[PDB]
Amino acid sequence: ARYLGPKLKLSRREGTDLFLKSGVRAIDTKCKIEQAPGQHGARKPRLSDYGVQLREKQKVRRIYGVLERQFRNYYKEAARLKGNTGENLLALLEGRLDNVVYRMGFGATRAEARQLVSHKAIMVNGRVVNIASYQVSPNDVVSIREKAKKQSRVKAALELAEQREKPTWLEVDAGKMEGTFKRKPERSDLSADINEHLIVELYSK
Amino acid sequence: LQEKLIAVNRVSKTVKGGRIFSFTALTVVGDGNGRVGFGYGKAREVPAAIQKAMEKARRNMINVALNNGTLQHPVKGVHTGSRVFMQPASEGTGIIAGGAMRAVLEVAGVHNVLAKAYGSTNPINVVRATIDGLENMNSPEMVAAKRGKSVEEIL
Amino acid sequence: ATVNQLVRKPRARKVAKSNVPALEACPQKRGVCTRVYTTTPKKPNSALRKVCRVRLTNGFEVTSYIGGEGHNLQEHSVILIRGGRVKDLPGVRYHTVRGALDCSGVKDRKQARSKYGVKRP
Amino acid sequence: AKEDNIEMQGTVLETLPNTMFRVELENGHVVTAHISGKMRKNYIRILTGDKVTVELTPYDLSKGRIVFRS
Amino acid sequence: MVTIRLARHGAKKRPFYQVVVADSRNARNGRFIERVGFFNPIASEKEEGTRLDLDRIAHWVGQGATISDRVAALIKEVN
Amino acid sequence: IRTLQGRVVSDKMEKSIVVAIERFVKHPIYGKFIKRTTKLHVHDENNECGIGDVVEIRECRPLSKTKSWTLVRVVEKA
Amino acid sequence: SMQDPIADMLTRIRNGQAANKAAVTMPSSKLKVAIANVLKEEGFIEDFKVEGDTKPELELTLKYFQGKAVVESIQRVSRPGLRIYKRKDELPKVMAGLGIAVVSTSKGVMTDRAARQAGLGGEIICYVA
RNA sequence: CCGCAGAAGAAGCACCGGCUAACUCCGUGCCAGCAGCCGCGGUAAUACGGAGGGUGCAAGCGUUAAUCGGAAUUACUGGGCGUAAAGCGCACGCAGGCGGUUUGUUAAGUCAGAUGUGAAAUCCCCGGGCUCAACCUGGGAACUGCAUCUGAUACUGGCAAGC
RNA sequence: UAGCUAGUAGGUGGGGUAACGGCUCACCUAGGCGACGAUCCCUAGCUGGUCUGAGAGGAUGACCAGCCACACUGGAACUGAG
Ligand SMILES: [K+]
Ligand SMILES: [K+]
Ligand SMILES: [K+]
Ligand SMILES: [K+]
Ligand SMILES: [K+]
Ligand SMILES: [K+]
Ligand SMILES: [K+]
Ligand SMILES: [K+]
Ligand SMILES: [K+]
Ligand SMILES: [Mg+2]
Ligand SMILES: [Mg+2]
Ligand SMILES: [Mg+2]
Ligand SMILES: [Mg+2]
Ligand SMILES: [Mg+2]
Ligand SMILES: [Mg+2]
Ligand SMILES: [Mg+2]
Ligand SMILES: [Mg+2]
Ligand SMILES: [Mg+2]
Ligand SMILES: [Mg+2]
Ligand SMILES: [Mg+2]
Ligand SMILES: [Mg+2]
Ligand SMILES: [Mg+2]
Ligand SMILES: [Mg+2]
Ligand SMILES: [Mg+2]
Repeated sequence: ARYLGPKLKLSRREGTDLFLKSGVRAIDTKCKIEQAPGQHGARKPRLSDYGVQLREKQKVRRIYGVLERQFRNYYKEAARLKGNTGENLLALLEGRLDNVVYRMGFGATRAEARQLVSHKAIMVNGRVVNIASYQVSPNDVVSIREKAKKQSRVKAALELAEQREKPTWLEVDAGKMEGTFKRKPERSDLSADINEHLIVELYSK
Repeated sequence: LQEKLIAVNRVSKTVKGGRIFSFTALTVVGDGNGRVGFGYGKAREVPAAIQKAMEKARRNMINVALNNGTLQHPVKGVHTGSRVFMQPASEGTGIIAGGAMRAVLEVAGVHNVLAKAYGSTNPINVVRATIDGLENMNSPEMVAAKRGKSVEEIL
Repeated sequence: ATVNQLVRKPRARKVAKSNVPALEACPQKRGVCTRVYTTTPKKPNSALRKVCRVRLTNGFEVTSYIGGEGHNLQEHSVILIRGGRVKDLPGVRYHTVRGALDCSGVKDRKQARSKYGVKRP
Repeated sequence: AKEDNIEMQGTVLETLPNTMFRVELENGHVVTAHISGKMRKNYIRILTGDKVTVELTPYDLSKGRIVFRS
Repeated sequence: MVTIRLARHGAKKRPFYQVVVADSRNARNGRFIERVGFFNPIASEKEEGTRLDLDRIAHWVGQGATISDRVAALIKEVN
Repeated sequence: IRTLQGRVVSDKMEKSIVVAIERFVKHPIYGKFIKRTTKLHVHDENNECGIGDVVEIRECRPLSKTKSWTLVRVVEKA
Repeated sequence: SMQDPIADMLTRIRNGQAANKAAVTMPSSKLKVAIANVLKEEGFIEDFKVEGDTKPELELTLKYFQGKAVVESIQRVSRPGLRIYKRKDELPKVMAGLGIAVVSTSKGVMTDRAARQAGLGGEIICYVA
């Protein structure tokens, strides 16, 4: 119900930084990012069209930290919602509270953000929410609880998020330790490395 | 140009000694903006067969009138036993096509399409039927031209 | 067919039978082994494949494959059969479920244990 | 790791279609034996009267594999 | 006779009542003549917990329909 | 008010006629417009209708086992 | 025997276009002339004329554009063995509205576009593209 | 809801020859066995059995059964019949299906509008409520239908007169 | 499964029912149904819906709701607004 195994193995299999470590240290310094995991990982075999589709799907899942059943449901919703399914899918994932908590810079990773949420340290509009998959809406104020404002990991996580590219669709306050989910992110606001149409095709099988 | 290998088939001719094996290679190429061509190469080795196919594909490229990364109207293509159907789709549909048709439509620069392949799904004949489909497609402007009307009167 | 011919006699759908009739649309059936023996497979393959003739509760006498290395079944063993053709044995349309009723699990199996009825070491 | 066979000598009493044989063994039991793969591949012919080694199984004592012909 | 009463819907421990006109002999959640409102007993602070079509209730009372005790109380609180 | 028009196909019963009402219906599957016939036993008090006549009929109460339609008028004599 | 004069007219146009004929001629009828009028005004034929009195004959002047025939396809839809009628909301768009469907409405034979704007359904005579 | 204590009490199942995401070693030697199909195993087996590694799912995971799909493989949408399965040996002909051309008429088919009905639930849309979700729920849309009334009259049918 | 039907089909009169009616009876007429599939045989509760499907279809009718039927098996009535 969560992936609790080694993180960099996942990054190595996708062949990209999935941001599953804090990013105080470079990913190449902690692992061989170029090399896929295991004995036969130095080999780079030719990947099928299905394999390209799969590995794109698993990349997005592994970033956000979503198991297949819940991800398939996010796809069904995106297909249902009007407009571009691919863009809708990425919007839903970005909506998730664990993600939003991470992007604001309260958790160092999405897993640390997920723990904060799960451990009743986050409030949405003044009310405690401990569900990682909780969809945050525009004009919602995510905040740290007064008990959790002293947590040393939260102080550290803010300093990391200062290094990263700041989300334009959020607006955080570091002293308050609250932020406003201003709007839903556009497709332009998210990274161009994701080929979401491969996921759309994968599920259209 | 974008280039894609569709199929590689090992073929055989019997001689007095035994069997001379050789390799065929169906490829397609396109600009991803209306132009697409297929090529079929034969050689004693696979890499030579591919390169021959690519060179033939580059020189036998048709033109297709696309409407912003999709078709103008529903089209039916036929070749040999292959019968294909394609129709326009809205943005974010993706290429809903099977195997050989997808390769053609990808490199041709059709992002959104709904397709089905009836009858034989032999890659060689499917690719021809697909490209037969796309070439016989008509834009509003050329329909208006032949009918002696404006685009507004037609549409 | 002309429209008028279809009006007079519509398209008859083909009545596709079961490959596993002795189950009678049940996921398993219990039976009693009337014989337990070996049989040689069809042309390309060679082995002495372990099988049993099984009298089911519903009264169908069928042949069932006993998968895995080694088995404890004898005449008058009570077993559970599932569906599953064995390609290289004529008439063998059913597998015996291992680790159910009198049929033991396979000894010293470590992979696909759930297919051969073997507890986790 | 596999279970063990019972080797036993016998005489081929008749040949049957497709490399099948009746073989009366040492103990006097007649088994319907079939040729081994190695003997098939190497084209070792078996005939009525030939003395054969037969690998039997405890799962079935009416069947065997002819592994050697002497 | 014809009665105006609550059919219980909603979920376990979260009842939502449909205010229905029905032949009294029918099961509570069964055949009814007309729905004329709803009562949500666990409604939130700024949610319409009760709505009745008082005109349609009045019509049916006019035709000699009885009102259950709980609906009578709901008609009072609305008024 | 509500009437069917159809053709008399029997007159052999006392005070009773069989009347065929032809309908033209689109076939559900195949889309071809077919001719369908409803036969009704109809009450004919005076025994005026003969075979071939076109008659207007209306629905009434049961008059016999099979009769629940009565003659309005003869539209066309045969 | 001859049982579909309209299918015949369409076949004459189709066959005539395939054989690069300048014109095609056939026995006339009011309905043929009605369809001819739709073809002309939509610009699938150049012109038409009826000649004769007892046995009138309809001539159609076929169009060609850059050598190629303007009538790409021409299909009989409603036919004697299976009549096809459509309500205004289910009038067929041919070639995503680049072609025409010729529709017999109660206000005369017209295109599916004109039948939609009039707000009528009717019998679908033929597709033209 | 609050407090307390301590990572503490909480990970498995299938799979890795191709289809199909994932490969090596050892054992075995057409044996034992695998298998959905194609197939694999007769000494260096990525296909058997074990191991290491990997992939997929995850409080589940596999297997079996069953239905639809893919199957345009009963084809109305949407298939065929010289040689692949498929033109009756040939004709005549009743029922039936289909019907050249013009006018008038009718208004059955057809088309348009309206009215009544098409239970609620369900499905769909926009909202609301349970921390989220499932779930519950407000309103709408939909229920492609049936009947009736009023119109339209090109086409098809009826009727009449013609050619 | 190609023929089926004598209260059978209709009429008249009497009786009967809350009520129309071969519902029943007597008499009269000889009809009535059927290749637009009667009759016979086999299977089956029906529907809203449900599953699948791009759709058209196909399969299905557990739960929930409407309708029907049955209450050990075969008959029968009594009481009652039912
Ligand atoms: K969408
Ligand atoms: K073999
Ligand atoms: K067809
Ligand atoms: K007319
Ligand atoms: K009777
Ligand atoms: K009587
Ligand atoms: K149904
Ligand atoms: K009974
Ligand atoms: K009483
Ligand atoms: Mg779960
Ligand atoms: Mg009756
Ligand atoms: Mg080895
Ligand atoms: Mg089908
Ligand atoms: Mg065929
Ligand atoms: Mg032949
Ligand atoms: Mg033949
Ligand atoms: Mg002949
Ligand atoms: Mg005519
Ligand atoms: Mg009408
Ligand atoms: Mg409803
Ligand atoms: Mg007329
Ligand atoms: Mg039953
Ligand atoms: Mg389909
Ligand atoms: Mg009484």
